[PDB]
Amino acid sequence: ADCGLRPLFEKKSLEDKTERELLESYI
Amino acid sequence: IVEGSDAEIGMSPWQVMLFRKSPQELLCGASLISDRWVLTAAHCLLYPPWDKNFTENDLLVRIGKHSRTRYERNIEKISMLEKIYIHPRYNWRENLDRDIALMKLKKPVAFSDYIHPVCLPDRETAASLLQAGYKGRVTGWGNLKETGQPSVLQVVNLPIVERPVCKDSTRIRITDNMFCAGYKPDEGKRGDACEGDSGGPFVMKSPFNNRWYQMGIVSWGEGCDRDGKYGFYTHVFRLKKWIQKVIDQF
Ligand SMILES: *[C@@H]1O[C@H](CO)[C@@H](O)[C@H](O)[C@H]1NC(C)=O
Ligand code: NA
Repeated sequence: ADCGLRPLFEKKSLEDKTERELLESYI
Repeated sequence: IVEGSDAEIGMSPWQVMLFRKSPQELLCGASLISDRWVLTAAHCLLYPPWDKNFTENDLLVRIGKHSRTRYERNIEKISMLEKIYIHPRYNWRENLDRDIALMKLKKPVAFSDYIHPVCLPDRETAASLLQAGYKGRVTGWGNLKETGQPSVLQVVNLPIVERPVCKDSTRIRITDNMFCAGYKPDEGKRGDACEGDSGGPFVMKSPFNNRWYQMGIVSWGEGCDRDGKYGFYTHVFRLKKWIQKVIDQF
């Protein structure tokens, strides 16, 4: 319903130390 | 996890731990997909060649943990299970095809800053992201190297390998309900899951909506972080139709 939105990251508007690596791979 | 590192506080809030009750030992990793449903791999519960056939009464589940040692009061929750649902066509006698399982908790878990469910992929999500080259994320408290257990939850970021590369790297019949991931010998990077990370989640962040989708379930592999060998994962989407029926029937 409100899944996959980490309360300490996505909700608080913060990136985890290595999530850019993932999004970067889509390019 | 092999060649992975320590997770951040509440980095994988859907991360679950499957325990045996007597004695209390780490079996597999798992994932929270709703208030009452957990999704691990079938081989964790049922593997007859190793006299493995677990009842609901045999197992325990721990959600919200960071340090496997340190018990944190109103952070981590320990739940027991009402019923277990292994795939009817789970092939243990040949290739670990349809290696999926569902666990209904005896009581729903309240969500927090540390307990939170993951998204299950859709038609479009799976077709667009389940493509070779893209990196996903494996997580678990399994062995740090092959035959060595970690304190804090481990995390590795692994790229999806081309289906023909997966096929030619093993002797086992790879089915559409499997996908593999890992770095190639000349990719200059390493990492894999190990004994204990089975049943665990392979996730991805949707560039479309910033939501974490669970693409796979840590299924099988030949060793841990072996050169020319890749990790095999249960193709969650290919079985979403089954996941739905068990959730909607119970
Ligand atoms: C597992 O055990 C239960 C009873 O404890 C039985 O109904 C089931 O058929 C068993 N399955 C296998 C493959 O051993
Ligand atoms: Na490898």
